[PDB]
Amino acid sequence: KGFGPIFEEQPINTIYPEESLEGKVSLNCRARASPFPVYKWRMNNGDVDLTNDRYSMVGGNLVINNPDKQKDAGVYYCLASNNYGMVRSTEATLSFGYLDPFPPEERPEVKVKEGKGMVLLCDPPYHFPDDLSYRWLLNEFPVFITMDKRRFVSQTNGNLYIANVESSDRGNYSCFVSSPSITKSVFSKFIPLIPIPERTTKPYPADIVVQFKDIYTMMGQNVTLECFALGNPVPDIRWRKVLEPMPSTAEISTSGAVLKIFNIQLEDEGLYECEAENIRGKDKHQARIYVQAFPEWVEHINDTEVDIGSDLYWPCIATGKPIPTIRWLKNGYSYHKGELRLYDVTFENAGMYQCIAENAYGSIYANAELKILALAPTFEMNPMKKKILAAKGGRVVIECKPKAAPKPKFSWSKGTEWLVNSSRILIWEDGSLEINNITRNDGGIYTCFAENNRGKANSTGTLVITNPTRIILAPINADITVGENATMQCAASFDPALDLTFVWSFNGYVIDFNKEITHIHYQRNFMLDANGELLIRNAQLKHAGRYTCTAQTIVDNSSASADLVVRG
Amino acid sequence: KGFGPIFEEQPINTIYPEESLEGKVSLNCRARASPFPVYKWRMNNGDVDLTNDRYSMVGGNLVINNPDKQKDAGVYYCLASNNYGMVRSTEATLSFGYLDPFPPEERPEVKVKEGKGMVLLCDPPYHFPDDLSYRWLLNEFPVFITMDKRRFVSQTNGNLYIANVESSDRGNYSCFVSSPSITKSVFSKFIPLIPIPERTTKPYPADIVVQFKDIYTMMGQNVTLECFALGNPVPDIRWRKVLEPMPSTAEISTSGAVLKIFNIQLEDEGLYECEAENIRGKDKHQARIYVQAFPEWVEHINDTEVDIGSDLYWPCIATGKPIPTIRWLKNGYSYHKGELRLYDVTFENAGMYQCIAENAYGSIYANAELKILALAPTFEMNPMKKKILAAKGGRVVIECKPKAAPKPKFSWSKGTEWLVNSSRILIWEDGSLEINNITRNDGGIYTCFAENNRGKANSTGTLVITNPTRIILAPINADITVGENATMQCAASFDPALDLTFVWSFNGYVIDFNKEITHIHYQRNFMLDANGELLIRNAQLKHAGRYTCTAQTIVDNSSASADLVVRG
Ligand SMILES: *[C@@H]1O[C@H](CO)[C@@H](O[C@@H]2O[C@H](CO)[C@@H](O[C@@H]3O[C@H](CO[C@H]4O[C@H](CO)[C@@H](O)[C@H](O)[C@@H]4O)[C@@H](O)[C@H](O[C@H]4O[C@H](CO)[C@@H](O)[C@H](O)[C@@H]4O)[C@@H]3O)[C@H](O)[C@H]2NC(C)=O)[C@H](O)[C@H]1NC(C)=O
Ligand SMILES: *[C@@H]1O[C@H](CO)[C@@H](O[C@@H]2O[C@H](CO)[C@@H](O[C@@H]3O[C@H](CO[C@H]4O[C@H](CO)[C@@H](O)[C@H](O)[C@@H]4O)[C@@H](O)[C@H](O[C@H]4O[C@H](CO)[C@@H](O)[C@H](O)[C@@H]4O)[C@@H]3O)[C@H](O)[C@H]2NC(C)=O)[C@H](O)[C@H]1NC(C)=O
Ligand SMILES: *[C@@H]1O[C@H](CO)[C@@H](O[C@@H]2O[C@H](CO)[C@@H](O[C@@H]3O[C@H](CO)[C@@H](O)[C@H](O[C@H]4O[C@H](CO)[C@@H](O)[C@H](O)[C@@H]4O)[C@@H]3O)[C@H](O)[C@H]2NC(C)=O)[C@H](O)[C@H]1NC(C)=O
Ligand SMILES: *[C@@H]1O[C@H](CO)[C@@H](O[C@@H]2O[C@H](CO)[C@@H](O[C@@H]3O[C@H](CO)[C@@H](O)[C@H](O[C@H]4O[C@H](CO)[C@@H](O)[C@H](O)[C@@H]4O)[C@@H]3O)[C@H](O)[C@H]2NC(C)=O)[C@H](O)[C@H]1NC(C)=O
Ligand SMILES: *[C@@H]1O[C@H](CO)[C@@H](O[C@@H]2O[C@H](CO)[C@@H](O)[C@H](O)[C@H]2NC(C)=O)[C@H](O)[C@H]1NC(C)=O
Ligand SMILES: *[C@@H]1O[C@H](CO)[C@@H](O[C@@H]2O[C@H](CO)[C@@H](O)[C@H](O)[C@H]2NC(C)=O)[C@H](O)[C@H]1NC(C)=O
Ligand SMILES: *[C@@H]1O[C@H](CO)[C@@H](O[C@@H]2O[C@H](CO)[C@@H](O)[C@H](O)[C@H]2NC(C)=O)[C@H](O)[C@H]1NC(C)=O
Ligand SMILES: *[C@@H]1O[C@H](CO)[C@@H](O)[C@H](O)[C@H]1NC(C)=O
Ligand SMILES: *[C@@H]1O[C@H](CO)[C@@H](O)[C@H](O)[C@H]1NC(C)=O
Ligand SMILES: *[C@@H]1O[C@H](CO)[C@@H](O)[C@H](O)[C@H]1NC(C)=O
Ligand SMILES: *[C@@H]1O[C@H](CO)[C@@H](O)[C@H](O)[C@H]1NC(C)=O
Ligand SMILES: *[C@@H]1O[C@H](CO)[C@@H](O)[C@H](O)[C@H]1NC(C)=O
Repeated sequence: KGFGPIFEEQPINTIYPEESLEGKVSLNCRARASPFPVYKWRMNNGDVDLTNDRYSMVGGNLVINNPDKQKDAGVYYCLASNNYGMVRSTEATLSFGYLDPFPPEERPEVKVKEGKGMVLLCDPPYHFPDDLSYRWLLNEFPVFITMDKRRFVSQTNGNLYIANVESSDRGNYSCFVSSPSITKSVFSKFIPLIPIPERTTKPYPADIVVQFKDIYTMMGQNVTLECFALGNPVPDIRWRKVLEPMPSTAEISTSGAVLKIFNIQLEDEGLYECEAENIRGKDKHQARIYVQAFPEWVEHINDTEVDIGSDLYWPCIATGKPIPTIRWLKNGYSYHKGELRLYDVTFENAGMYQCIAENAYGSIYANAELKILALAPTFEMNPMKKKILAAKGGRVVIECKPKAAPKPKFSWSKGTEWLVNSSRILIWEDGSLEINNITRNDGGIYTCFAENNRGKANSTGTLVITNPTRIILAPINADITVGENATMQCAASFDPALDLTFVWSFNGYVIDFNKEITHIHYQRNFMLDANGELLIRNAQLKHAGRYTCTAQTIVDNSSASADLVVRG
Repeated sequence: KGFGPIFEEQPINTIYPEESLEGKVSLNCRARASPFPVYKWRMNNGDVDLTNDRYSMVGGNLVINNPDKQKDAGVYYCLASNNYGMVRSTEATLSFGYLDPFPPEERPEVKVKEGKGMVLLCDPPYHFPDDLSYRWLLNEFPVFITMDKRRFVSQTNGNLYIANVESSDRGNYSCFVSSPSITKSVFSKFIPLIPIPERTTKPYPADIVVQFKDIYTMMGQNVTLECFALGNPVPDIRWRKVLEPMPSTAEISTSGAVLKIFNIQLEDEGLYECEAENIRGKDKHQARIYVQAFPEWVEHINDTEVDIGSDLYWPCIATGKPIPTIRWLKNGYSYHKGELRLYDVTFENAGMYQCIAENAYGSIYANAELKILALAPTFEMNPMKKKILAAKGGRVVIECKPKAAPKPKFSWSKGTEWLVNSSRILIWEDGSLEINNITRNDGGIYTCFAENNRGKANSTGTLVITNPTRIILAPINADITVGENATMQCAASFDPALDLTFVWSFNGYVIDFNKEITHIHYQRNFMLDANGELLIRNAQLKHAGRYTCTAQTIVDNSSASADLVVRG
């Protein structure tokens, strides 16, 4: 009677700000067990030395003081152990956020002809996390650039694209890069932009300068595609899917340069086309969108308890767009490559088992405990039935299923005589006893013996035999016209000790007699101790058919059928 | 805009205690209507005078002062009238509870031989409500007789039956009758009972003296059956069904002399047998239990509004164990004999209609209002579609459904020319227009005119015709082995204004492309403006079959199929 280690908290991927006020980085790991568990940690698939005046432990959590990329960056995972086995936590990656300021060198001036679009390169500084948000400031820091059809800011390159340049756009433009992971924002030095005036602005055809390449995205994620063009007449951008309908969860946005898809499905895979139009010309661009899916469990493993010597199959099934591979760990070490199947299970197999399902994109863990039971045969839970009722000429099966672990051997003895396999007497291996073509000499006391490696068990039962239930008078077929009265006769013989009932069925279907419609034309008039007749009034065409009377008792049932024809 | 009278509160059967403290009896009747209703009352199928001083009116409720059996007891019902018709309330019976005290005459003494059962007659006084409860007192009023297997108290006759008489039974016995309806209790004069002692008492066989006759009871009601026998050895009573199982909601009780059935079903109909046993002999008694069911609505009528000249069918359906008869009243007077059906409805038919469903046991009312509408044809709610899309050689139907009462006449005009019934052009009577084998000359502006007895209406619409979508290159049948790559080709021609899609189906079922299983072997590949091919990888036996490519657009769809054979 114990409790294996179960993971409550597992470490997650973490990024530590380089300039954080706190000098400590903590990874969380916590587990439950009946004997208090022991926690261990591993770094880059290698053991981590304890003490050293750097690492510290806080109830299973690993704390590092003044971490340096040259020392701590990498993969950590946690191990929870006890007297019943070990369990491994999900691998967690620890990295450090990096973001330097822009170079303080002055930016050169840029002159642009009015009516000609231009591109401004942000050239962001060095950074470790690539989840950067880009904006642009005008003249002063508090000022920001509004998103229009002429002005576009790429979220990948970080550049600023102006389709049409006018005198109103003149001024100093600076880039602004923010990282939310490290919460650090920096702006570049301002670039003066001067538009040379023109009296006869020249039109330019639409040219797509911001394109979106082939993108692999996961199911359920939010995906954004960018497409932008330049030209003297403000170009219009339209999105469409190739010979297919656009996904329902699609937002073109007001600007028309960004396409957002929420909770992408497997159907959305294919080509997407962005078309830019103006008065002078037009352009088209096609891109590939591939859809993938993280591994998701179908039948995850649960704490299981099995008997000794019994073959065991654990169903571990996961589904993903790329067929995921299945792995099996035992106490934190590789054990199986998929479809774990055990034979002649013993105490050695018991422990903690972990099924991993991993594709090329993600991996999911499932933890469980396998316990082994060793028990002597006992009939306390499912004892033998005191009285069993049987009839002559009918096969009878007596169940003797005890609670035993190693699947013990079964024997049957008729009180003072031992039974063996015979023609009409059969002992199948599940423990029950079969008797065919029964006679009154068969009734008596039967004892079921179960012999096991650990102990033996004996159970007693009594079987009594009664006369079979048969039908003396069967119903006679009849033919009548519409609107006449019909009578169906049924009389049965049974054992007085047993209770007999009569059930009428029409064309293979039992009549319920609980609906008002059936009572109109059908009535049951059971009389005497064995007479069970049926009356039909105001017969109709649909009433004609097969009527079967069944005498039913607790041991067997006997049926006799007849036909009723209705003419007009 | 009017509103007919609708009943909120209806009078119920009432019993008034003869010696009540309050001297007024009130019957409640309430209805709502847009013109405030007028209330009338009827007594014993006859009008009741409003000015009698005894009677008074309180907001539609009828109050009676100092009611007397000879004058006021009987059947009352309420009538709610207005400018739109009359409605009748459910008939309510008003009766007066009656219970006089016992006669003060002394009761003679009764001597009984020990070992012989006896019967004590209550002789209850006159009473109007028959829901009497019987008990018995010994010597003093607070003392009561407990019900045992020897002592039984009938709830119908009210007598006390003693199966075995002993010396302890001597004493004075008085009957006690209570009525819950009037909450009145009275006890009779005491009867002295003296048992003559006997030595070596001889046993007597069991004789059933309390029997239960054939009983008709309604579905869902509570049924009680009484059976009791007498004899020197205290007899045991058992209840059973002849050739069927006893109802689940059956309680035999501790005494064994009363059988209780709760929420009786239609199945409980049949014979019930009571068996009394002792040492000397036994006895059996059979009785018939018949089950009935009150009328219950299936599709009761509701306030309905219909147009003029339209045939009307009123569905009024009720179900009961005895087939209920259906009657139709109009404004409180007989109108129809069942299944009311009206043709060429006019203003005269509008009013208040009452469907009654009554069997031999109960009756159910259903009140409703039938309104008739006369309206000029209008296209405000369902105007003509501004733009209609069609294809060459394809049949097209243009819907012109106005809101008009007498089903007006319809005409169609191509702007300046009137259309008539033709070979390819047919104008059916519902108002829509059908065109077959359409050509480019057919496209244009069509006007639907609706001429009615009351006014006319004109609606305008524009129908544009486009080229049909067909398949230039059809898929080619292919035969391959398992594990091979197959390509199915499909190319279509369509009108550039319309948007075209491609749908692939396998063996008459469209492929969803939303399940991970389909993506394993199927890859849909679309290119250009008309190329839509499909790729099958790692073919299996189950993949072989019929593949159909369907080019689908807003106007029509064109399909082409092919076959794929798999070997190996
Ligand atoms: C034939 O006999 C049966 C059985 O006696 C009657 O049916 C019972 O009627 C009583 C009331 O007359 C019901 O009791 C009520 O139960 C309500 C809750 O119903 C649920 O819970 C009960 C008990 O577990 C279930 O049986 C039932 O199916 C439901 O699941 C309570 O809310 C009621 O309380 C209110 O009314 C009582 C009335 O005395 C007040 O005292 C309370 O203060 C409160 O206002 C009430 O207790 C009972 O549930 C019904 N069924 C059964 C099986 O007992 C038939 O009415 C009766 N028919 C005829 C024609 O005689
Ligand atoms: C221009 O051309 C159009 C198209 O042919 C005509 O529209 C037809 O109008 C006639 C009436 O003049 C319609 O005939 C009637 O149709 C009724 C509805 O039929 C449907 O429902 C029945 C129900 O059983 C179906 O069996 C049937 O297949 C339909 O689905 C019928 O109920 C009518 O039956 C009888 O009614 C009277 C009653 O006395 C008899 O006198 C009749 O002779 C008839 O036996 C009747 O058949 C016809 O249905 C309309 N066409 C279509 C396609 O529905 C226009 O009338 C014609 N002229 C003008 C000016 O528009
Ligand atoms: C956008 O970038 C442009 C870059 O060209 C920038 O233009 C410069 O602005 C400064 C600030 O106004 C200018 O410097 C001034 O020039 C005027 C005209 O010559 C002088 O009168 C000013 O003198 C005052 O300030 C001096 C500061 O030392 C004092 O010493 C003096 O006593 C006066 O108080 C001042 O020198 C500069 O000429 C322009 N142009 C260039 C090429 O630098 C612009 O300001 C930026 N911001 C915008 C446009 O919002
Ligand atoms: C007395 O008679 C009974 C009644 O037959 C007998 O019980 C039988 O035992 C045999 C031996 O195991 C059972 O046969 C097996 O049953 C299991 C469960 O269904 C099957 O999985 C087995 O299939 C394998 O074995 C076959 C060869 O037996 C192979 O050909 C097959 O390809 C499989 O590899 C096998 O069929 C049999 O089912 C029972 N009978 C039952 C359950 O009704 C008993 O052994 C006899 N002797 C005694 C009691 O001393
Ligand atoms: C993708 O965006 C949707 C936006 O709806 C996210 O769904 C939730 O939307 C509600 C809107 O009120 C937000 O309050 C929630 O915070 C959103 N998230 C969740 C988990 O509920 C969705 O989560 C986004 N998915 C990703 C992967 O970013
Ligand atoms: C078929 O039997 C039924 C049931 O008896 C007959 O219906 C009624 O039966 C009662 C029996 O007491 C008679 O009093 C009625 O006169 C019978 N008729 C009706 C209409 O209720 C039924 O009549 C019998 N069949 C025929 C063809 O008469
Ligand atoms: C059928 O075509 C598919 C698609 O071209 C082939 O898939 C290849 O799969 C392997 C393993 O994932 C990739 O490395 C290859 O790149 C895929 N092919 C191409 C062209 O990229 C598949 O092998 C083909 N099978 C047969 C029997 O021809
Ligand atoms: C394990 O328990 C979960 C609890 O919801 C259940 O969904 C799952 O089916 C169980 N495992 C198996 C193999 O049934
Ligand atoms: C059956 O087992 C019980 C133990 O529970 C034992 O007392 C009894 O003697 C056994 N019967 C035999 C061996 O016949
Ligand atoms: C019954 O009444 C009689 C008549 O007065 C009396 O003699 C006798 O004692 C009474 N019995 C009991 C038990 O009080
Ligand atoms: C009639 O109205 C009642 C409610 O008043 C509703 O329960 C019933 O379903 C309605 N039946 C029809 C046919 O509209
Ligand atoms: C349609 O009817 C309206 C009034 O009902 C009228 O003003 C209009 O001129 C009519 N149009 C045609 C085309 O008859």
